[PDB]
Amino acid sequence: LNQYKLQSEIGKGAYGVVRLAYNESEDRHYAMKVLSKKKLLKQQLLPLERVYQEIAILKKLDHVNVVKLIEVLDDPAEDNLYLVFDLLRKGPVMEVPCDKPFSEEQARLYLRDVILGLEYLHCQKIVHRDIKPSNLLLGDDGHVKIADFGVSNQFEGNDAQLSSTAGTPAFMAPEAISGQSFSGKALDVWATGVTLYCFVYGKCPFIDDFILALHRKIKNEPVVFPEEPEISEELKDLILKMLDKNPETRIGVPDIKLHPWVTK
Ligand SMILES: O=C(O)c1ccc(-c2c[nH]c3ncc(-c4ccccc4)cc23)cc1C1CCCC1
Ligand SMILES: [Cl-]
Repeated sequence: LNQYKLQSEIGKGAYGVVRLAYNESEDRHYAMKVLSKKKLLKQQLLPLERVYQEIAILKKLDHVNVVKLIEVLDDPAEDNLYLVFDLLRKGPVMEVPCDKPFSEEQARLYLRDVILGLEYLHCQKIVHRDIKPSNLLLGDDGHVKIADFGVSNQFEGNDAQLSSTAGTPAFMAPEAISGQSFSGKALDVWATGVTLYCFVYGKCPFIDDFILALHRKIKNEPVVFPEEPEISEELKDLILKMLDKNPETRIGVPDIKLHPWVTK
């Protein structure tokens, strides 16, 4: 739309692409997500319907640990739909794999951010469904914000009752990979455990190039802390509680906030 110059591509989420966008008059840069309606059709909730579900979520979001939607340039004549967010120019906090992970204490501060954001979203009746390091954007204030609401869902009552899979394989909980329907909240906690694991190790806890072997490692193998880097027994204990294969016993968000690794 009139007031923005679209510059280079900066990231690519689940749908569309994100481009750096300059407001020439305002002397100010933004993150613009661009969706092509022709491209959407090729990828019972239809596309274009699914986009406006996302937009409905995005408009509610008002938390320091979640991204902020500014406006929607949305001309029915044009093919493109444009979603304008505030820019966090540093981008994702981490891309996995990577050789240099964060210290345990830097990881703790990033987990607090992600938990506070998740709590907000859960309080607001949203589940994210694709929490991973590459969807956590680093602010200039040192805090991460949760991005990419492409597979996220609104729900009623205590929890989202979900049938199908969505988001990234490596961060899907055992119960989601089928038959019976499962907790939204619990799937978000599992992904955040895998995220916490990535923060301190730089690699996922279950790794395989073939998806069937990944599924079995997720469903059956235990979490394995390598000897190096060394982390604390208190952190290991939180990770095992978050990567608990049974969603009934798995630690919920309110008790993660009271875990001694989180608080001290
Ligand atoms: O696809 C999405 O749903 C989506 C929507 C908005 C943003 C965003 C809002 N502010 C932002 N500031 C900065 C950046 C950014 C900067 C540098 C590198 C990558 C991303 C991205 C954003 C990001 C995304 C995804 C793209 C990849 C990361 C998640
Ligand atoms: Cl990995």
